[PDB]
This record gives sequence, C-alpha cells and structure tokens, in this order.
Amino acid sequence: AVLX
Amino acid sequence: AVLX
Amino acid sequence: SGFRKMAFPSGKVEGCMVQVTCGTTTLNGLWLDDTVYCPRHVICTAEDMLNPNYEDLLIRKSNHSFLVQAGNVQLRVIGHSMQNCLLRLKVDTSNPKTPKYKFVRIQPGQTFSVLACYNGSPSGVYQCAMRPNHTIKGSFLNGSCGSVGFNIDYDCVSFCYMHHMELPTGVHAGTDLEGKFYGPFVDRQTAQAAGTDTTITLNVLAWLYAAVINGDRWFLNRFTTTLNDFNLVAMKYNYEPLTQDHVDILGPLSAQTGIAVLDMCAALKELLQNGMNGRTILGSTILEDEFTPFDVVRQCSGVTFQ
Amino acid sequence: SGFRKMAFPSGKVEGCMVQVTCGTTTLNGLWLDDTVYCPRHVICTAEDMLNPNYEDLLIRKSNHSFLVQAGNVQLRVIGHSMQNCLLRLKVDTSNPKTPKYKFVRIQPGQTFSVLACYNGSPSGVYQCAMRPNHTIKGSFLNGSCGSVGFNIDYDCVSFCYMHHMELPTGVHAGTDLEGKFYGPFVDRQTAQAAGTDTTITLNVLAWLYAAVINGDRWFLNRFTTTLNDFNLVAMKYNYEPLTQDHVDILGPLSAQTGIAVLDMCAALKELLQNGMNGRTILGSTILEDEFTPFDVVRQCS
Repeated sequence: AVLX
Repeated sequence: AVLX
Repeated sequence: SGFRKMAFPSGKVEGCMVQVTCGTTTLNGLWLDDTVYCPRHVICTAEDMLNPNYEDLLIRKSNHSFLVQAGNVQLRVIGHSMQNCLLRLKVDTSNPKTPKYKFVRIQPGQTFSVLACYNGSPSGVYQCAMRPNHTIKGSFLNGSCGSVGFNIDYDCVSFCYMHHMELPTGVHAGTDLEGKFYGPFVDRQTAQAAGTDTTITLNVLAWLYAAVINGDRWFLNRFTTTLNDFNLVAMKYNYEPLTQDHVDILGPLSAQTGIAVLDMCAALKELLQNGMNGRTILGSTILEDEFTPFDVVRQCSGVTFQ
Repeated sequence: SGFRKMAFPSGKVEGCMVQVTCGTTTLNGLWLDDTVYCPRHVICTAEDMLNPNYEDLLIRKSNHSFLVQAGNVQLRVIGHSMQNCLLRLKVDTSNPKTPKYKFVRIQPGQTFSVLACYNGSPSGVYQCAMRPNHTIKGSFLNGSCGSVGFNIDYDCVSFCYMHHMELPTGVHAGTDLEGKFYGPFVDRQTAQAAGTDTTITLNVLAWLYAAVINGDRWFLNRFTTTLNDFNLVAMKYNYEPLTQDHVDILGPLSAQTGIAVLDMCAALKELLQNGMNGRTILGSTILEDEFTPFDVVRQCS
C-alpha cells in the first residue's frame, strides 16, 4: 500500500 | 441545424 | 444531444481546499467553517507509515506544528483532534466560502465527482464510481491525499470521499468524511489488495434506459426474463447479482420509458450472450457501468445547481 | 496512477455565468468585468432563424430589450454591439469574481473543458476535444448556447469556445470568444453538415504512452517503422497523417518511457491491422484520441  |  | 459522463461543477468545493503540512509531509485538507479535515497520515514520514501508533504520534504534535495554507494565507490552527482516520484541525477563521453541505457515506456502485488536488490547489475534476470491491479506479499522483469526492443537490454539497491511498493494482482507497474507510482497508503501508471486482449491473441497466431515452433502442426485444435466470447469465459474465431492491431503484426510469426492468434484463442478457455485433449504444462499443439511475435522470433532464 | 478523462476545475468559469433574454429567447452569457458575451442569435426568433439578417435584427433593438441576469438579479444593459457572431453587452456593474483570463483560438485536435449551463446556472463539466472537422462530440441540450469551453494555465483562464448550435448528425458547432466560427458553419438553420472526420493520431500515440507509463505494455512489439510507412497504413484506417512536428511533440513522452516514437507507431500500426483481440488498453477497448500529449504529461507527470 502507498499513502498518497 | 438547431441553434441551441 | 450527445451523452457524456459529467462531473459536477466544482466551484463550491474548490473554495474549501487547502494545503496541510507537518514537517516533510504535505497534503490537501478540506476547510469547512472553522475546521480543516485531512488524512491523519499527514503526521507521518518515510518509515513511520509502515506501522505507526497514530494515537501516540498525535500526542507529541502541537498545533503550531501544523502548517495550514489557504491561498497565500497561513491559517492559524488553534486545536487538533483525531476522528477515525481523519485529523480535525480547528482554525481561527471560519472559511467564508463554506457552501451548504453534508457528510454522506455512499454505497458501492454509486458515483461522485473527484477534485484532484496537490499542495492545496485543484488540478482537475473527474467523475468516477465506488466499485463493488470498495475501491475507486481514480487518477492520483503523489500529494493527492486529502482530495475529496462529492455530489451536489441544488445548493448542497454532499461530501462522501477523501483520498488516503493507492493499492498494488493502481486503484484507490479512502474514507468517508468521518474517517471510516470504504472496504476493509487500513491507513498503513502493509500488503492489502483489492478483492476481485464485478460489473455494476444496476448502472449498466440505467445506462441502457439512457440509450433508450435518447432514441437508441435497437437492442430491445419482445421478450422478458426472471430475476433468477438473469442472475445466472449476468454472473457468468462477472456482473453484480441484480436484486429486487435494484429493480425498484430503476422504477422511475422504467416508468419514463414504459419498459419493465425484467424486459430490459432480457435485452441485456442478449447483449452479453451475443455481443453488439457491429452496432453501438450511445455511441459506445462497451456497456457503461459508471452512470447510476439518478445520474441518468439528472442529465436527461437538464438539472442545474444554484 | 490510473488515468481519467479529466476536466479543469470550473469554479473560475462558474462565477462568470449569466443568463441573457431578448424576448422569448433565453440562453447563457459570459460575464467578464463590465461586459457580457453571448451568441448573437439570442435576438433571433426561430422564425428569423432560416435566413436572419443580423444587422437588421440588431439595429431594431434597444439596450433595454436585453434582460441580463446574474441569478435572480438583473444587470442593466447600458451598451450593445456585435462582434462577428457574438453579442457584447456592456453592463453598469463589474463582475468581481472575474478571473485572470484570455481569449484564444485553439487548433483542431486540442482539448478543453466545457461547463454546460442552462439559464446561467452550471449543470456539469466535461473534458472534450475539437474534432478535426471542427465539431465537438458534446452533450448539449436545448438552451445550452452560451456555454463555454476553456483551459486553465495556472490561475489564468483561456476561453477558447462558445456554444452556438447542434448539427443534423448530433454534434455541436461554435466560435472562439471573438465570435468567429470553428469550421464552415453559420448561425442559421439550413442543411449544413459535419465534414469528414478523422482520428487524432497525435493523441492516440499519447494515450498509448499513458497506458505504457501505467504498466500496460501488451501492445508493444519488436518492430519499427518509418513515418511514411506508418502514414500509408494509418490513412486506410481513417487516421490523420502524422508529421515530424507531431513526432517531436511526442519527444518528452518517448524519453520518459524509453519507447522510441516510431516504435510506438509500429505498435499502433499492428493494433490497426489486428484489432485488440479482446484485450483492453487503460480500460478501453478502443483507441482513444481525446488526450493531447500535454494532457498525458500533466496527468501522468
């Protein structure tokens, strides 16, 4: 997961 | 042609 | 004529977007009255994000450590608290551009507009749908977090989405404006992934009514079907099972066209089993699933917003 | 990531929208400072519309025959005059929400956002492109005239389009903000029809670059082509001939992706010869030509  |  | 997917006019929401910064981290916030809402993951850095104690990190944070930028003006934060996955910063100025609004948790399959932002500055707006699998096939780059999704009904802005993250497959996950996620996702950098997704039958049907409304009706037939039989075909093709409740939601469109949902299911069943051959629908080669029953009304009726 | 047909935030345009009535005819108008722009045919009854003489219709009007409204509120028209196919009405008060702006004539193939409006009220916003035959494939209902197309470069609005009419095929024609029509159409109801249209080759390649940047790569291949051999094929499939200028433009996207432009052309060549074989690109099962190279770069960075 990537926290944009 | 229908001038809208 | 012509039929396009349209976003709502974004002005009312544009005047709520600000920029929120904590050390190295900048993202967007939503400014309504004297409160700014943003993803609580703003209080994080490179490593942190993996697994952090938000309750704990937040406790070190002071108000002065939040830099809140609206235009050229720093808003002075005078309070902060956490609410599920959101941070609520209280500011000394009530946003003079605050529209009439409400917070809504929308259901899967439903649509809304997205105002994409970076550094507090809107870049674009598009229309999308909450997928059956609780993600949105959006378009976000880095810095987009805190960007929001919404609907409008007259003068009232209905906030329903805030961006938090991108998943392995390049799709997107976020919260309602209460900080509760859509789907089972969590705001940390772990190994979560979208479940398999399906096609939104309700919307395909709405879209077929829309075609018919605009005089596109070659695909109709003199036959009908059971709810059950339709589901046996739909589900072969990866369609959400249709329910009686979905049938009723199409009621208005079925009434307007005088075509029974089950009569239209029959038509849709044939589209799936045979394809379109050579033709198009609303000038499209594929069956569109991102128009809800209400979008079709709104649009085929020239509905505007004060 | 992801890739969407994306429009510009429309707020700056929203606060310029007004209503303009002359008799029983109401349409939209664009209000900047002390002036309101709208299609000059607000003055025509549909009756006049088969063969209108606009000098004759205009000379017979007073400033006070124009009912201009900002929402519920009338603006006193203190001046009128005609510019090509536009009406420019002076009003007694300035629009304070007026943004930094300019008037621009765009080239076919380019894109812009349209803020569809009825009776001066924003309804929806959508991104679209100027077809090569100068029509727009739009979603305009009866009364959308006066709605505008625009782009936004920073804080500055570049207005490039105002809506005037629907054609027999169901596409739409209009003018720049100086009233000059896009294409060979006129504000009158005769049997004009849209010329032959082509696919915007330059945009298709950009879109393929977008798919590539986004982890889609199945359509790529080992071959390459010359400009000429590409055009010899593409033109059978109804595509705009591609020029070196167009190649150059694709420069930055070639560098980013590391796929050489002519190579991407070879890819497109096969796609045209062999369809997509069920497969999809950025979700689509057809080749989208409504993204300029510049759009791709802003959305994909």
